[PDB]
Amino acid sequence: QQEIQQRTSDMLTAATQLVQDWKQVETQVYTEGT
Amino acid sequence: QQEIQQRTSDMLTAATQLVQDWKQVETQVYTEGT
Amino acid sequence: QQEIQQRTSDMLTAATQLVQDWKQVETQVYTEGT
Amino acid sequence: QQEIQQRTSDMLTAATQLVQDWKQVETQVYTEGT
Amino acid sequence: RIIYYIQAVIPGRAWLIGSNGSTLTVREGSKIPGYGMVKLIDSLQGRILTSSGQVIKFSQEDS
Amino acid sequence: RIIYYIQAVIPGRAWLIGSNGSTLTVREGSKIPGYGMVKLIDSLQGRILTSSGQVIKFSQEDS
Amino acid sequence: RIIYYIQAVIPGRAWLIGSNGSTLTVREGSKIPGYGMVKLIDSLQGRILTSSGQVIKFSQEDS
Amino acid sequence: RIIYYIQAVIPGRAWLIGSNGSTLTVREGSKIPGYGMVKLIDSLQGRILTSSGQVIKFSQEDS
Amino acid sequence: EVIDKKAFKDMTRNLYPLNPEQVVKLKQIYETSEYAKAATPGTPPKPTATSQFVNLSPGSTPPVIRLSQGFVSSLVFLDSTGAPWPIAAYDLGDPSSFNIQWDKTSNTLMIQATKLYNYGNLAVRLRGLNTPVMLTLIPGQKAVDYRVDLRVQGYGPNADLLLHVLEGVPPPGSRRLVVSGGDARAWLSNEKMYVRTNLTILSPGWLASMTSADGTHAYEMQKSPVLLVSWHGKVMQLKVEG
Amino acid sequence: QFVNLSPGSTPPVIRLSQGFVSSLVFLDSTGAPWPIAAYDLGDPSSFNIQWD
Repeated sequence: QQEIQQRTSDMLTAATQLVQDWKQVETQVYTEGT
Repeated sequence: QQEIQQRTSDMLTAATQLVQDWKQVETQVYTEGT
Repeated sequence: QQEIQQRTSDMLTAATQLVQDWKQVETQVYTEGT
Repeated sequence: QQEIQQRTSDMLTAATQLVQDWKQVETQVYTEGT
Repeated sequence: RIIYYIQAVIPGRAWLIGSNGSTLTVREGSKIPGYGMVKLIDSLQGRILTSSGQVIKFSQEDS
Repeated sequence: RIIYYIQAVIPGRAWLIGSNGSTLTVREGSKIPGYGMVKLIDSLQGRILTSSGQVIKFSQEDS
Repeated sequence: RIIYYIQAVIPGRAWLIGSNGSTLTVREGSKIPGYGMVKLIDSLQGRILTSSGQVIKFSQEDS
Repeated sequence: RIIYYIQAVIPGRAWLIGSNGSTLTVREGSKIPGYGMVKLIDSLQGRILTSSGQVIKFSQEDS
Repeated sequence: EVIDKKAFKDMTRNLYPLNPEQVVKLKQIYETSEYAKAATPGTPPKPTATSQFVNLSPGSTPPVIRLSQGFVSSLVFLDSTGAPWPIAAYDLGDPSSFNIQWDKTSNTLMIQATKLYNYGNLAVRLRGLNTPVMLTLIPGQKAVDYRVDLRVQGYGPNADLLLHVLEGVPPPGSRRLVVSGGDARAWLSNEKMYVRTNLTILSPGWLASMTSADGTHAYEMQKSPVLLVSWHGKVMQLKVEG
Repeated sequence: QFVNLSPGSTPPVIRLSQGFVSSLVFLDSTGAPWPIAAYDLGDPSSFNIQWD
């Protein structure tokens, strides 16, 4: 039961790891030719 | 007992901020054209 | 009993975020062509 | 009877601020148009 | 009879546009032609009450 | 006759527009023509007292 | 008769497009022509309920 | 009859083409002519389960 | 085995200390607080427009202008005949409470107040008008005057009532009448019947009439209790009161 | 809506929303377009304007 806190901290780091991957996204780029 | 004075203090801070926000008023702007 | 404080302080931090999140509003762009 | 001390403090701040509020006076402004 | 509709509603002043389209502003204590006297203004939920008992709302379609 | 309507009023001085439209600037101590003596002037509550006991308020159509 | 379908659905206001191509939007309280009176709007699961027991969902090809 | 072959296998959507070349994209709750409706969608092995009891798959050569 | 589920649930509680229902409720509370902040005590003044003729008599009562804090008011000045009168110069006192916006050649000015209950005075001088014009301004009255038109006693740099009758503005001194059986406007101001409609009058006959571009007719005539109106090729009769 | 400049008339009221564009193009009594000279806005702290 003492391992839960460690078992909680690691996934919390994992959780915040994914959300910054969830939120962040780059916009489009447009190319033009003549 | 102490809750009275604590909430007095925080309410006073909030009210001072609110009245300060009420105090200032900006000016009008002219916009010409040709 | 005392667990309320931490369970209240954390959401307070997020609460400050959310009101700030709704606080800001950008401005429209006067896009023009030729 | 100690209430005079806080009565001294709070009223003093307002009054000292208050007196000059009626004191300062701005001047005219002349606008010429052609 | 001419029916007025709530156009702009804020505490104190309430804007009413009539059936003919005439737009005016009113207070709490005031006389409303065709209805009587404004006996109550409810800025919340947009309900206006007249001393004759009529209830004044917005245009149902235009809302 | 002619009825004076309040147009501008503050403590000290009161500006009243008559039914004819004439503007009259008066104070507490002043004899109102055709009504008597101004008994009391109150900028708020829309109340003006005449020596004859008359109560005078702001113009209705302009509120 | 004319059948309506959901086109733009958010909490509060809902957009309905009829079989004739007429597109509009309504709220919870509004008399829907042809169907009756809207009694419940759910942005989830794409359900719109009418007082006449009529249920509108998105089109099978348009959802 | 007409035989359909799946094209894009993803959760949610599924693109497919028929023997005649007819092309479509279907969701979990969707209607497929001649096969009833898609009762269950599996991203594994590219299988689509229809209410007709059929398991639409990718063509052996067209894979 | 349920160790993983317990860890996941406590981690979720740490990550999101607020339920979506709590989020919605607190957002609503914030919106209501914003409404309370924006709420204004008393009642807002009535937006009004006014027109008045300034008397330049030595004993004349100086004109007074109603104002309100943080609002824009327009002041336009024409001559007695109503011709526009461009302004030459102006002078302001107590500049902090009142900000003046003024184009170089316009006869109209825009002014906004800054304080609540501090009255002031203003001075104006026109292009040809030698005598300066002085006015007083009082803020925060029961009504807010957005537009104020002022007539000057003298002739302006340039130089009608029936036109304004056609437009819809009544001449001063008008008293209402009663017209029955027809949709026409009838007014009496100086014992002259001013009748506005879109149809044509046949039997009484007018001495002066005006027309608009949109197709509105306004005749001025003497008092006649009965009228004959022709429209759509047919002529009918109606009657009035007084 | 038709605007009348008589002293007893009422100013035109325009409904707005935060973050939403409100449009106003000036047309005469006949409805034909009519160019604008200039304008003046009180308290731009609550409103944003774009004009040519």
